[PDB]
Amino acid sequence: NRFVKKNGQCNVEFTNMDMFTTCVDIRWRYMLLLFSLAFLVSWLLFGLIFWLIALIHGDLENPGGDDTFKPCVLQVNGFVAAFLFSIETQTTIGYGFRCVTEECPLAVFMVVVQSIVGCIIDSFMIGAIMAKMARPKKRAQTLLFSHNAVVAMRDGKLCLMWRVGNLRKSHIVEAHVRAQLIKPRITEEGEYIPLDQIDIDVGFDKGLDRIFLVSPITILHEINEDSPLFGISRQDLETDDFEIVVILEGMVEATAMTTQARSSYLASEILWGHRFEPVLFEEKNQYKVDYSHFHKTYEVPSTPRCSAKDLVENKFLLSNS
Amino acid sequence: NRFVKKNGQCNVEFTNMDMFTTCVDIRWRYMLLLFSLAFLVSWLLFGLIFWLIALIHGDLENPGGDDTFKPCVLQVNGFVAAFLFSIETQTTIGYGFRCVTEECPLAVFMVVVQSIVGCIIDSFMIGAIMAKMARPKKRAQTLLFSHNAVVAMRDGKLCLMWRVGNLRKSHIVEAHVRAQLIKPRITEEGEYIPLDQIDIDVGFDKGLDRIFLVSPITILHEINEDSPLFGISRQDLETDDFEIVVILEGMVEATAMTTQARSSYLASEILWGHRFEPVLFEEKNQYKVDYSHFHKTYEVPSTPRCSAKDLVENKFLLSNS
Amino acid sequence: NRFVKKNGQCNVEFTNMDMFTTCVDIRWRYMLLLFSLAFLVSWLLFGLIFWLIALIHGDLENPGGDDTFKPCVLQVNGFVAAFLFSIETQTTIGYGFRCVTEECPLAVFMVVVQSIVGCIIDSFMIGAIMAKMARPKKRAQTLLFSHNAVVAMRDGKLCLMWRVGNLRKSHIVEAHVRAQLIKPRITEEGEYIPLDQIDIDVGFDKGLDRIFLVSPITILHEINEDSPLFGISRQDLETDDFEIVVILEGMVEATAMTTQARSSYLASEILWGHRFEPVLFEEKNQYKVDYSHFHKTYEVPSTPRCSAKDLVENKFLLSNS
Amino acid sequence: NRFVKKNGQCNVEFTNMDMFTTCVDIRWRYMLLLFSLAFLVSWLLFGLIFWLIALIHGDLENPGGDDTFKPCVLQVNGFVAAFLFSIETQTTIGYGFRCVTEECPLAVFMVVVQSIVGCIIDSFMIGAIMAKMARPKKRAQTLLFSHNAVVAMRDGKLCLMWRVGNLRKSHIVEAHVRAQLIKPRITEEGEYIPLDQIDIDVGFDKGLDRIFLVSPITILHEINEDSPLFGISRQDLETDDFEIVVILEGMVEATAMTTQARSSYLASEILWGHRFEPVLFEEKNQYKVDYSHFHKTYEVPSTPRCSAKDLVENKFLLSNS
Ligand SMILES: [K+]
Ligand SMILES: [K+]
Ligand SMILES: [K+]
Ligand SMILES: [K+]
Ligand SMILES: [K+]
Repeated sequence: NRFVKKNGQCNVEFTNMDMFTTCVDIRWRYMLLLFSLAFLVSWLLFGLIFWLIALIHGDLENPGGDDTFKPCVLQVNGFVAAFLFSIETQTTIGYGFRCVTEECPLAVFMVVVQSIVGCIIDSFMIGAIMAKMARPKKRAQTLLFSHNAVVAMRDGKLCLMWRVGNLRKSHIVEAHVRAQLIKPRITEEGEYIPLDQIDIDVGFDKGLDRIFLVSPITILHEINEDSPLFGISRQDLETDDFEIVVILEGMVEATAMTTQARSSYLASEILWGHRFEPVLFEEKNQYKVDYSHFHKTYEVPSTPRCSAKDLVENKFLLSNS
Repeated sequence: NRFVKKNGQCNVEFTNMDMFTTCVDIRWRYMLLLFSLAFLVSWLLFGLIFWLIALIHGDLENPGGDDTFKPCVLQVNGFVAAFLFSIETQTTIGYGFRCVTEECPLAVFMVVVQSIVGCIIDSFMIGAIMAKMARPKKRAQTLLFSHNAVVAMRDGKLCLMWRVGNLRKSHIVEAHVRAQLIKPRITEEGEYIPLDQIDIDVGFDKGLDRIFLVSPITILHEINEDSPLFGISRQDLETDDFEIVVILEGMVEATAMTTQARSSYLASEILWGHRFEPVLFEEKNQYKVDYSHFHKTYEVPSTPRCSAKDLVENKFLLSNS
Repeated sequence: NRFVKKNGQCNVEFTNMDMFTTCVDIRWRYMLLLFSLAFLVSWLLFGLIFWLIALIHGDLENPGGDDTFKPCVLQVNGFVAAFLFSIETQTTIGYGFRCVTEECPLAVFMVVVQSIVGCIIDSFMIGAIMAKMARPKKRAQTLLFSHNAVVAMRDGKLCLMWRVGNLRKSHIVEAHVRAQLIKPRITEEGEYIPLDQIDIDVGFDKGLDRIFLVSPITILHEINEDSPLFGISRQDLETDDFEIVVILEGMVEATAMTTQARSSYLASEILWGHRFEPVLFEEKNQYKVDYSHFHKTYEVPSTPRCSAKDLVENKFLLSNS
Repeated sequence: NRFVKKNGQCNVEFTNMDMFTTCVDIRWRYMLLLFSLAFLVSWLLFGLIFWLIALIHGDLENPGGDDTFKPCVLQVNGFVAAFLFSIETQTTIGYGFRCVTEECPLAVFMVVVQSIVGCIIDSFMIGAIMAKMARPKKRAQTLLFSHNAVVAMRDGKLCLMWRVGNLRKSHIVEAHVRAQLIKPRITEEGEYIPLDQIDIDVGFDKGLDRIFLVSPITILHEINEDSPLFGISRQDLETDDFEIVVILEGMVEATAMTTQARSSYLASEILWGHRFEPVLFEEKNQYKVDYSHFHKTYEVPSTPRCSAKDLVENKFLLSNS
């Protein structure tokens, strides 16, 4: 049956799966004690200003008032009272017991200022709880690489192969693969390149490195005359000091951000003479992906143990002589 | 007249169209009962703390006060009264009947704490109603694929064709197409590739797969020596077990996100010997797109019923012998 | 001197320049009357509920209370009073004159519900004033195309040319150009392609279509054997029914979004035998771009009036015979 | 050991490192005095409306009320009192001393209007402190270019080289390089191209310009027959008027935005006959990058002082004659 329904839907089911720009991530909760501190500080500073005004205006001795004396802010009889009035103005609770009167222009202007400072102070709380909220970093790896690489024979050509799989049902827009052999080398003119990176060809010049990754796929690398692996047999493999790196970039629909899945294979991790265990089976009227066979291989004794470079050289005599 | 005005505007009119990172989409409205619950819980817990303080401080028996006794919070005569005071502090309504006094440092600090917890609690409500708001998933498909593929003859070459159309007036930035024949196959060395994906060439090596999709366009695939369709005649078509997948990626101006429109054609869905009904007509001084002829085809009996592989082989004798 | 300082800075100065997913752009201000209406409605509905409770509980006749009778909400003596209490609870002003008492569990729960509905109602106001704010559509065109195309002779090759310029000092990341001749044509097998789009080659196979657009640049299109313009002389130009479209895609640093600048040239708009007036002059120790010469051309009478197809055919005899 | 752990983690340690759309960036803090002004203005205008109502309704002479006279808003005895009531309604503090009564439908409707205007006014404060917060411009350069370019001999080919390094541990998704020689030139038909940009080949046609930039990398440019540097010897270098520009675009994981790192090299800045000092050393069981040797070169006297064009011409005689 269908692999892709007439509307894009993919017919597969997965199974058996296991300045202050640094403020955005200013911390985990050191930001919450930072804000709760921003409050306390402005609440105290203003509680102090109002207490100073109540001190000098002579209110502390006639907090309620007379027909002759009107306080700046009613009921500010001390600092705990001044502190509370301050809090009540900013939080905008304003219980009302402590209340500004129209007596001191200073107190009025102080209430006007604490209202703006207060509105600004928490318009930022929503801006920080916005950065540190709408922008994490531990995006769970949705892409998966086989544990080992395999060199076997496909369609008469000797290739290095490795698997890639989408752990999610979500797609990867404009996805492509890359590989490269990393080993230290000395140039002709005698020069030391510590860790030289050499491209491993997986299809770039024909666009074949562009993949449509629904169910897991096996990535191929034909080992030919132009390969940094051309002259490597199975024995050479259990001795060499090289490492192959594998990348899979693309646009991940889920995290909706351009991704770069990576992984590696040391010569000691690539299994020669093997093949991957299928993972896609058709359960009739729908396909399934037994994600348990993902890293599973299996011997193929009919696989040449010599290098691709020699495999070809020999072919000539048995065609020539 | 003009197809593209001197300022980009396109001269066409369309007609007849039919951790908690999972919190972002934590639900539909199970989040609203989640918040309305976050409230109720903090309102009750604090109402309890204040009621405990009013219990131990001996206020429940003298809620208003004397010249000798001052409660921690005036008018907390019970738990419903304690509950209300709690609510009033956080919501910041503070009617004022229930009011903190400057007596118990504990009660003062409790009001200071409930104000911060409260401000934090709803700074997050705006952060969640922000994720689940500024990031959906049912983005309406703006791209459209013809219902069937067609194999006919254009400019002396035999090609597989299919249509694509932009359902919106909005453009698709950097848009390109891809196709690929999906069928199971056994390799030379005898190996089972369940669902092998084989690229169908639509112009990648010349950049011709890059499209400027205003009015619908017909995508062509010349069936040549290098095609996975090279040896398929019309009869073979009513028997084969293959499926062709079609992708159209690009940057959609509307959803302003990289898209991947898909679709499929089973051998049984591609109409041999046909051609698409035009959809673009010039109503003089402006072009129109009768989107009703989108999936409409029409027979072309002068179309070869043999495969492209044979069509070419024959050409030699009638040129040779 | 330097065109690009050692740190990226570019040494040029410009002168003489002239479901409800549709809710995001739900309107201009029909959204503000939408919210101010959302308020009024919930304020009235609740004012009604509280007035109903005050009606049935018998408060309307004893709004203040006795030592024997306690209202649900003090001072609700009518509907205007009930309306106000409702408003005061949601806005969270709570002047205090109208105040909930701990008498009716219904009234308490009604205040609890109006507080949550109210907090939700305006957490959305910030979410809508967020969509319709952080996502417009009239992004001012920052890219500019010359008014006319020009066909002249450069380095011995006959080319079609047109200008492109960045109206801003900001750069265009990964910018590339494209052109294509749009004209209706009938295929060999006699088929009508209304508006056929034919790629005009500007350097894709060598990557030369990739541009680093600081000061304006002249885009070239060598008219060769492979051009849809190969057989067009100056006379043919004052008769043909073709139109050339020009695109310039890339990532615009300013609008930080993938862009697609467009434009067009009808045969009647491309000036044969011309050349663009320079726009870049070095005012010593800094470069300037007189953006007034942008669309200015100038005759070059030594320019062949015949087509590129003929220009080449002739070259043979005067090299041959 | 490993350069890339089996899960993507990279085994390297760095050391020794030194309309109103313009409102988004409407300013630094001229926006805060803009808002604090938006407040003051609406607070004053409404304080005026309420004072006008209290004037005409005759309240200023009976602010508290009688059993015969009920004010529109209790306690508005002047403009400072009217001003305060206004502030208290919008901020939603509502101390309660100044309170609306159900007498004047006008005053009620005025409180209803100031509540909506007020809620709108600061829903925007969160929208502006959102633009100017979640979108800066001084993104710290994370990419680094060597101070000088070097022309030396690698693997028998004469190349122009320069270094690039990631100043962060974070990766660069889909990263590629570009270079181009910028010099003024006069065309064959005699035409003045002020500052002509000529591509310097760094591997585009094989995809070798695509880099996986972990530890710093040396970018190569083989100077061959096709190079705009083919005919330049060391002497010519201390005379020429050319400048080479270098770009490194890619997707930077940190700023999560498409980047374009730039830099330049005047003929006088490219050191002939040199080589870069290594920067990658293996401290056993982990690699290190001594970022202090980044711009450090060193003479290689065995380096040809003649141009690549001549170096090749000579090779013929000593192979020929
Ligand atoms: K309040
Ligand atoms: K109050
Ligand atoms: K190519
Ligand atoms: K309030
Ligand atoms: K209040």
